[PDB]
Amino acid sequence: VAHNNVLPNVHLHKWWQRHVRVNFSKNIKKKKRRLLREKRRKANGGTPIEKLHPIVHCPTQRYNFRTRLGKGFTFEELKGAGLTPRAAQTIGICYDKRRKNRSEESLTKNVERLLKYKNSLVMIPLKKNKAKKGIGGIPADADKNTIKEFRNKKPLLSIFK
Amino acid sequence: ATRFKKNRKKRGHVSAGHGRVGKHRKHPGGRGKAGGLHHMRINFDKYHPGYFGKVGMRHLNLLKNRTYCPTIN
Amino acid sequence: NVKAYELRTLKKKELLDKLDELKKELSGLRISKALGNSAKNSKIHGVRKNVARVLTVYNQKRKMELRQLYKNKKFKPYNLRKKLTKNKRLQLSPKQKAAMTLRQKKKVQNFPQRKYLVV
Amino acid sequence: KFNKQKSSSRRKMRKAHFTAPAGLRRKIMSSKLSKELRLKYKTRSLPVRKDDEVLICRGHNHGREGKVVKINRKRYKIYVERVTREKVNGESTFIGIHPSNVVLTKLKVDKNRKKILDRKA
Amino acid sequence: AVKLGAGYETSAESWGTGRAVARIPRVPGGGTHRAGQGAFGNMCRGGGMFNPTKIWRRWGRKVNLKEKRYAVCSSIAASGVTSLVLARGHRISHLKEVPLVVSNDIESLSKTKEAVNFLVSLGLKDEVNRLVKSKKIRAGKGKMRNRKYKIRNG
RNA sequence: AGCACAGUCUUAACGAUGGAUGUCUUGGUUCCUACAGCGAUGAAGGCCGCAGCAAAAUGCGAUACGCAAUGAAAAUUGCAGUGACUGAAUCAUCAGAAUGCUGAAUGUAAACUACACCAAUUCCCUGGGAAUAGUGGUACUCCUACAGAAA
RNA sequence: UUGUGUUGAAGCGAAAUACGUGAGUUUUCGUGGAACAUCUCCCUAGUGCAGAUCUUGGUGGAAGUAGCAACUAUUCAAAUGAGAACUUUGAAGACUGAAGUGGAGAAGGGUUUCUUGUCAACUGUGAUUGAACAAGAGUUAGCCGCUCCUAAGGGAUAGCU
RNA sequence: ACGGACCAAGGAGUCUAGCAAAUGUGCAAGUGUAUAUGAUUCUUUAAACAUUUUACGCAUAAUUAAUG
RNA sequence: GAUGUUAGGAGGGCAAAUCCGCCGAAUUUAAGCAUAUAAUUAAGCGGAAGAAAAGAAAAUAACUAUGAUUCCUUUAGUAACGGCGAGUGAACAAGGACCAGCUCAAACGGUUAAUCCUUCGUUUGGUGCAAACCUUUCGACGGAAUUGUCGUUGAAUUAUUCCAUGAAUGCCUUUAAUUUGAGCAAAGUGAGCAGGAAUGCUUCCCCAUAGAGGGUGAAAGGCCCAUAGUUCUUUUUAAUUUAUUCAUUGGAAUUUUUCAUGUCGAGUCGUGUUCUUUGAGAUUGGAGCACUAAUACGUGUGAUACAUUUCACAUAAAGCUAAAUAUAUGUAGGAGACCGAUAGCAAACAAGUACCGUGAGGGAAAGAUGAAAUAGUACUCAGGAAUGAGCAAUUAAAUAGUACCUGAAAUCGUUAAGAUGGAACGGAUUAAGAGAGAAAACAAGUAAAGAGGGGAAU
Repeated sequence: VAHNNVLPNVHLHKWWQRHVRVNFSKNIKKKKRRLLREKRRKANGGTPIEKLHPIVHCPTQRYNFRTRLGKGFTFEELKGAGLTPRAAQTIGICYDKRRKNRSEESLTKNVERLLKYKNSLVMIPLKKNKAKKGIGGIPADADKNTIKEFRNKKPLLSIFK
Repeated sequence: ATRFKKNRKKRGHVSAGHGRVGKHRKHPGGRGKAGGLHHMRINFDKYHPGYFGKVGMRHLNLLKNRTYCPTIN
Repeated sequence: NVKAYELRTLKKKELLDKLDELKKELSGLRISKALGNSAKNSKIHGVRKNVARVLTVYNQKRKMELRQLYKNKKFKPYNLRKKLTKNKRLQLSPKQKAAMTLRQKKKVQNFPQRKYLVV
Repeated sequence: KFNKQKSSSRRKMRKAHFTAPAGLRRKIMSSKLSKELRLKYKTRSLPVRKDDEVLICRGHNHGREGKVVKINRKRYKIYVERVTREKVNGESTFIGIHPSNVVLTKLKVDKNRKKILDRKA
Repeated sequence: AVKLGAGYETSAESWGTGRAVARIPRVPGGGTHRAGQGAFGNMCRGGGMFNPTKIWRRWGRKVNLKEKRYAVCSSIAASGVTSLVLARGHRISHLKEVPLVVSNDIESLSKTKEAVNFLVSLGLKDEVNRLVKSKKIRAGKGKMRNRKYKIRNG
């Protein structure tokens, strides 16, 4: 070494040319993922591909004040919303068995989120004009007229955010 | 950018600006931080005083999130 | 020169003896070629192709009747049965792959993924 | 131009042109139709056949007419009955003429040509 | 980039101390012209270039968003002044004003003939002529790299 | 019709030798995209053959530079020859048929076209009528089932 | 951006009352036969050679030089042929001297074998010759061998690692 | 003293990472929109454009082995 | 257990770029070198897929807490390791892509293996020309299995509410997307110049949702293929059409009221020691050996070895699982500020070819006539022939003649001029010769006649 430079620290003492990789296809992959998600949301025919996730609090004192999307509503939250986990996972609601509600604030906030999602739901009959009032907390099946008039209206994707 | 390089202006100068006597050899002083405390000691002591040795006690796993604390006056 | 469709209707006798006489005349042509004579050498190609056509029709007829004989019986010879890729042959059938137990079957019939909309 | 599945590469498509099989060559060797029978068959171009009356409008023989006598797809050439020339040794051979340099003036129609003009209709 | 091991796919041997030949590596064996010839090295025929080009060259650049927006705004402003357009090379001596704007019904015209007619009627007949007559095959070996023509910008 | 000394060196013009330069490029290289196992139903690889005249490469397998079928569809030609007035000449496709000896190679062997054992075998007609020394099978390990022997 | 090209581009050879201090630039004539610049400004790099016992290719003086030296030795006449010291025939003088340039085989070679042509190259001189080139042809087994047996030994099975 | 018989063509401080200095540029106690998303952009376009009112880096505060 | 050419089956080998196990260096750096580094790399052995592997916590955290795995941005060249030298070096949180959960074991079911397989048959219908394929449940037989298949996820009891059932009658439309293969597809072969030949130059017309490329005797939007666009055809896949009666056969979710706090993976975990591995440090994982557990109040983690103990988290020693991810391989497409025949792959070509080595292996050189050889040199003369020459001949051209585009230098020949006493060349200055040369190196203007070109003026 010479002059007044930082002492060198470069970790290039192994065969690194075999490990170099450069992403020429970053935006190409962007396009491919966009196309795939567009194709599946066309395939499922109206129902959004997004699933409802709970609002949870980030751990550690660094991110104490911040909330984000957790994975899965708890059993207590699903019960407060009035539905079983097995039924909830069939209508785009994520459920996890690991989280627990240590605070009434989190419990009620996620329950009210679930209730808002349930009220926003409109259910398509399983058997083509054989509407039934549903089980496991699934809302009653919408009928032909409301389904027709709601199918041509923009979906509320802000609830998932 | 390659036409602005300094080597271009030494195109016909034999030694390429690296000296006719000392020449440009391959690591004539060692590799990396080789000579600290032995023959690069003057450089190390003149520009990086407290480099050698260790001070203080170990913190085995840190978890910086515990002590993260931005300040405002 | 002979075409395949005309002799597709022949019996196996009239096919085999036609092949035999075609082979005999091809042998005569080859003998003439071996001798100094070369005038008729250009007919060898046509005779060979006619032999190939007759053999093709005869073999296709034999294969068809063998398949008719082994119709069903669920134990055809290996050459008669499917000649898929070996990995494809050893793969589990779609029915076996989609087979599900009673418990999960009744679970999925009772709680199927269902279509819905959002306001 | 807009179809990205089709290459515009010079080397790629001149390789295609110079190694095209005879089936593609028969279409590559098409020629313009004259005004009158262009009106008659309401089409613009047609691959040349062995017995078509043609008028060459390009090259040293740019005024001659004649019934074509042979089509050589290997050399991408056609030959018309009276456009012969003498060789050094002294016998006559037909002058190779590219189909793009001629215009059809009379076609020989057959059972298989009638169907392609019908498909064009 | 060149092939990764180009020029270095031979047997390395430089037996050249006392052979009265240069100490460059030589390919081994016999019975062929290649035997005993100078092996890999930028100065040897078929020996691999000095610093082989690599795909991890800095192909792209990250440009500050503020600088990009500044450049776009400045380009619009420059297009707004008559002298600058003339200097760039557009034949605009006959148009009325250089920040020229046209009715929204230009967005609806669909025929190239009427687009050209509108361009001419605006007073850009010279510009169209320059564009159409600039078309010509470029010099150099770029035209065997799918870069045959070179057009002027209108 | 005669005149230049010879050699050596220099210059110019025209040539010889050589294959640089320029211009071409059915090639390479790199990136992106997509699909992705082949094999005892005998793979990859290797030999040996196959064309009228035929060495290589390419293609093919005793139906052997190609059969059948499907689409196009009149040429293919060095000679000879072959083609309709479109299963025919030639392309393309390629699903049917066929695919020599080997090779994991697997009856025993192997610088052998060497040597076994068990079924004789194959074809034609709708029980007969022929022709064939030809054709199949026989490795080792393991699984399921079966068989009669054993303590 | 704005230009030159079949009324001849690039390149190349010789040059110029040419310009520059200079690297160079620009022109003329000849050749060439299809591309070529951009100095308006900028971007980019595998960007500038006298050397590296440099790499590849080509070519010199040495030089019509060294040399074409083992194996005792050739001669006369004729034939063929465009052409004969070294192809053939006859005559002569000689050699090898059964421990042989004599006959049979093995290893190795693989068509060199035979006949008919034939001479571009090769046959370090010539060559009409030839183991060269070209077209055809030629290898016949119950008894000669392999094949069988076992040897020094090799591979494999059972196990065991 | 070593290399160079001759000629042609090829022939050697480059690329990446990381740091700093210098200078140009933008913004400024902030600066850089990372990965990713959207969008009647999809030859070019693998680039351009954009980012529902505490992501992260560096800077904005230092010092101490350290509880701080 | 054996043995079976008993019936039906499987494994073996090739191929590897990405992927999974094992085994395992040294060059190198430390300016020496031994720990360290190179490197948990190369070489070696084995094993899979279109991805693989990992994966549904004996996990983090310490917070207001998160919630399978993988990958990207970052954490972070940080905590840490290290002759604390050279060097090495993670994890959690945070932001994103993607998003998916499950089943064995154990429990419970004996007024009844409620299971599974083989073989032989029966029909319920459908697309195929055919070949063949998808559905079909009534069995019978022979076995396997209580040394344990299957059902339930504690078991009953109410209430609602859902899901699977059969028969008969009718209904199979319409659109948008996506994806194969096919067609159709504008406008000059107008003058004139020159040329062997326009696609060139002038000039007169046009088409363009087509001015991408290629071919065509020279540079073509209008000559040809194709291109823009568009129409049919193939795959599936959304929304949209229609369902109506009659019946009993089970199953599921939640909610009422009780019984009972069940099960939860053993030479395994763990500990000691040894070796290796790791950033893991009184040991991170792995392995060998020795010892060898507890039973959910248990036992594992909480990054410093202990004892007593709180707290939090998780529930090891069994198993499956798509996506986001990777792809110096093969195949097929598309591109480039890449190379342009000593370059680019070794190979633009008959290239892993010729050729070399006993073998493992090593491994080249070599592209270009011309628009057209359907113009590849006819004829004559001289020669044995090769060749040469021509008054002869193709071509625009043969000094384009097959080694054929161009055709440099080295080296050599011919002709001319010059120099020439043991180097040659050279610098500087002139002189003599010999080639070239008029753009400053004289004559603007004026008058006449001859050939032309323009501009203004009605």
